[PDB]
Amino acid sequence: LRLRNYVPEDEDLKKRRVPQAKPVAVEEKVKEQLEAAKPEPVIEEVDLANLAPRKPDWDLKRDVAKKLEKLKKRTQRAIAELIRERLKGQED
Amino acid sequence: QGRPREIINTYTEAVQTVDPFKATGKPHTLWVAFAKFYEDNGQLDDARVILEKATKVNFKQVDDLASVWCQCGELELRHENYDEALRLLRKATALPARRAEYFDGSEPVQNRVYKSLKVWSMLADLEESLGTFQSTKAVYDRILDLRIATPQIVINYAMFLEEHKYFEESFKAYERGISLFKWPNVSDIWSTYLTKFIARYGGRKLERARDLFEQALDGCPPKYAKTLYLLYAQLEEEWGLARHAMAVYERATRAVEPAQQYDMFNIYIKRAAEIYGVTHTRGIYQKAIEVLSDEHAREMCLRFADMECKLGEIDRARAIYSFCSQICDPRTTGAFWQTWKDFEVRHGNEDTIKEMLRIRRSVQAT
Amino acid sequence: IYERFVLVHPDVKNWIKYARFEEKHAYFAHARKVYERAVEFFGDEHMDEHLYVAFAKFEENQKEFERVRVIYKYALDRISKQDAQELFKNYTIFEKKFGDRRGIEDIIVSKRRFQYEEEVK
Repeated sequence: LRLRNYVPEDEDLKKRRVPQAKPVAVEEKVKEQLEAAKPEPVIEEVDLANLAPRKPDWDLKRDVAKKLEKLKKRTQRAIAELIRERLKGQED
Repeated sequence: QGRPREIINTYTEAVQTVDPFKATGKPHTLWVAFAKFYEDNGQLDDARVILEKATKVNFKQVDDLASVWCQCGELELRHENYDEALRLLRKATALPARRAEYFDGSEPVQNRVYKSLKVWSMLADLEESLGTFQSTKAVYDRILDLRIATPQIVINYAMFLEEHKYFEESFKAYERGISLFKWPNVSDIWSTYLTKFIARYGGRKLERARDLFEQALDGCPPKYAKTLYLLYAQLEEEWGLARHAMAVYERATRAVEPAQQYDMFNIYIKRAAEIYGVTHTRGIYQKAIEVLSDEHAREMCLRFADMECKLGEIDRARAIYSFCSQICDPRTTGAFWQTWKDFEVRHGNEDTIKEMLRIRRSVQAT
Repeated sequence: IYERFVLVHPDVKNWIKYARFEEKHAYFAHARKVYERAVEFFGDEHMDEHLYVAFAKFEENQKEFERVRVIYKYALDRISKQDAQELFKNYTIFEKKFGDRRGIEDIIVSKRRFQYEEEVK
């Protein structure tokens, strides 16, 4: 038998209780950006990736990548079909 | 001790003499020891009769009678008479014909027990161990309708619904418990809810979580809001537009505690600093110099100007230093003038070093 | 006295106060009539979202989810979507309490569709 909500007054019954899922300190992960939160001239060296903007389409390409993965499988199939058909013809 | 008849009599005398309303030491503690003595003697039916008499008592507080009802259940658990334990708690939970308050002292103490957190939580543990899923869930439904539930009990219920793999109901349970409660409490309820959702169903149907994030942000106190802004913008970085993440970061600069806002301005600058950085942070630095206090403004002014130096915008850079010079007392802030001098030596010229000194000496006069 | 008061001061705030008073004491047969008379009286002259949010909560307590959805649709077809956000917010929470995931998303999508259409315009 398994118990999870009450806090039994018998300690012998307390032993039966299921160990409850502890949380994770989300603030600890937040600290990485809080270390990024140091006020600094973030061109700390003349790093052209900061100086020249990226393509904002990389975030768009990231969303298109998932579709491109689906497309890549179909493209690989279609390319293979042409290669199979042509190699068969070129077997002779 | 060692003289059972004397022990039995003095319990009876204690029960007769002690007024619960004047009891120094809570009266149920007598009843527990009274029942325990018979239980130690194996006289379980007499102990039950003691517990029955105990339930008839209208004690000073509901917690006294509630603790008795627990001991009624706990006795049967030790002797594995689990059906009787359920039966007792069914009678304990059993509603008055009125929709009675937990607090109305004119009502009998027995009536008030129906709301009690301890009794319902115990009965819930009984049903989950012994009985069917739907009957167990019906306890939680009553608890929610009666507004008894703590967020921990919701989290227990949520995990229970995940073990029975009806996660849609589990999300409904989180949503109901958010709707009942108020800040700060709601913060941790959101965190557990979002964690569960993002794993299985955040992959599947992303957009509902954005709206759910938006609902979570509503009225949120700044420390918890700060966490939620970063988490939402991360999700925006993981699956949405980067441009929306920047907007959420802009909210973080606005809402949060002012000293932490200065930190949040640096996050807003630094995540920009790759892609947006040269274009966007020039806007953010100007805004920050207007908003923030003199110490943080001077730090912002220098690093904005130094960024323009590395850009080569020497005319704009010296304009920022000129505006900064209004705040930089040439006596104490010598580090500012020297780092400006290091700019005038390396980038500028000897007459531009003098130009800084024309600014320095005239400001020092003022 | 409430009946007399509401006749002297016919304001939406007073009707809600009277209706909630009966509701608290569980005289639901009386409370409903107060809501029914209110939507009759105001409905042909003025339509405040405040009454319908309250009356939805009544039928929610009654568990008449079908009646609740009728109330919200009747309000949504006539009140502009830009004022109906608090209307939508309670409705979307309502569907989050008792509606299926499919039904929840469609009402949310239609709201988002309106929002994105505003972006497009």
